[PDB]
Amino acid sequence: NLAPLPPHVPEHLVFDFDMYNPSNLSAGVQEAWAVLQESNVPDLVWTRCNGGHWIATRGQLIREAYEDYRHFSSECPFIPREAGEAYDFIPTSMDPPEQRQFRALANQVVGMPVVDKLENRIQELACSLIESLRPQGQCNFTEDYAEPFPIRIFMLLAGLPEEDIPHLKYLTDQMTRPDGSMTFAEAKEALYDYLIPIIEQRRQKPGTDAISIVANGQVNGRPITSDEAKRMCGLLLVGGLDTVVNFLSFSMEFLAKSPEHRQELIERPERIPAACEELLRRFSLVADGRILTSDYEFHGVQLKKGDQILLPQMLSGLDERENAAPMHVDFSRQKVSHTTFGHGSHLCAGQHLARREIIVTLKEWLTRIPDFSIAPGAQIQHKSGIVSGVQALPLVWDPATTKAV
Ligand code: HEM
Ligand SMILES: CC1(C)[C@@H]2CC[C@@]1(C)C(=O)C2
Ligand SMILES: [K+]
Repeated sequence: NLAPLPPHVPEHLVFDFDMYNPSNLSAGVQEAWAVLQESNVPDLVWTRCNGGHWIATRGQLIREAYEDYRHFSSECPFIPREAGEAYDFIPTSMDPPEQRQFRALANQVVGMPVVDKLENRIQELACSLIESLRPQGQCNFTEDYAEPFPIRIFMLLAGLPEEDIPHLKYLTDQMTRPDGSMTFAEAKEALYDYLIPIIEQRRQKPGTDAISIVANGQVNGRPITSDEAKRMCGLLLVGGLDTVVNFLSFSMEFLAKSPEHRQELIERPERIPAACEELLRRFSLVADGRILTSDYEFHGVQLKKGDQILLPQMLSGLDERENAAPMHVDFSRQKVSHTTFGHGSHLCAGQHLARREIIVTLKEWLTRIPDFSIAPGAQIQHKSGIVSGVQALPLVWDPATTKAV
């Protein structure tokens, strides 16, 4: 379904990419998005899919647009417009200077100091999960580890009951990769309906959990409001439930298929943090955007006030102008350039948590299950959206070749 071309959009800039179902998805979702970087596609294009919006395809343009909040506002950051309009999460729906007091609170709850405190718990949950799985010689990685590991950590941090995960996880996914069963707004309001009473409970009798801390936070010489607390906690949930979860699967699918890269990390565990960064570049997975606050000419293209522009975080590290042989995974890549965690004032507040979760997974998995592969003949299917994902990841291994810790 192609929305008719706006008058200011030249025909030669039309490239009808569908971010929710790209044509070459079978090849892998990063491969599919990478068609935007083939020689036939201009650096900045208009797609008529999903209501009609711009797409920047190059690292340099993506970075520039993310720095320039004056022209490119976060107020409406999702495609389609209906989602972007309904999107009211804090701090990401705000531009500076208003954004700044809230970002600092968010940093306080999921930032590095909190990760440092959680190190042992992170280690423990990973080891316990992996030790439980090891004697099986098989798992569906997405549901047996990729989901429970970072989600149980977040749920613990947020002080929310684990029994609520299936319901909460379902709703989160409707905001990033919708079933078609709910609109973005329904899912958001459902999440909000869950949060509202808890936030009230924790303003009256605060705890030490992340939600108590947000709800009782100080921003700008005043306490956060109940509704502001609600909008920040909703975003923290989504970050906790639908980011690392998907990334781990892209990484493990790759490792399962490439024993040499596994052996590299097994024999040289000191290369794991470097590997994690390269994996973050190659299997980048997030794409949101901004909305034009005024008419603006950007790299020779006129944008009209109210135009939406998708600025795919995924695309920067896959840009050959940024990394030679971008689809090639090289753990000793001299300069790993990417914007997987974003760019400008909205750069991911949870990046340290993500990195810790990844590096711990890489270390403890390869230690206990050094040798594994994708199940015989099984076809790996990726899913595309605001955050991309892996639908299923069946793995098999000989437990004899596995090592108990
Ligand atoms: C590999 C994992 C992750 C990736 C790739 C990722 C990606 C991103 C990106 C691209 C942005 C900026 C979006 C924009 O500019 O519109 C962002 C922001 C944010 N992320 Fe992450 N994220 C990850 C993990 C997490 C985790 C685990 C949390 C923990 C709750 C989290 C919490 C947040 C928050 C609160 C923001 C908003 C910061 C602001 O608006 O100032 N993220 N993330
Ligand atoms: C784009 C994101 C990855 C970032 C954290 C969750 C997410 C979906 C957002 O709405 C902000
Ligand atoms: K909005």
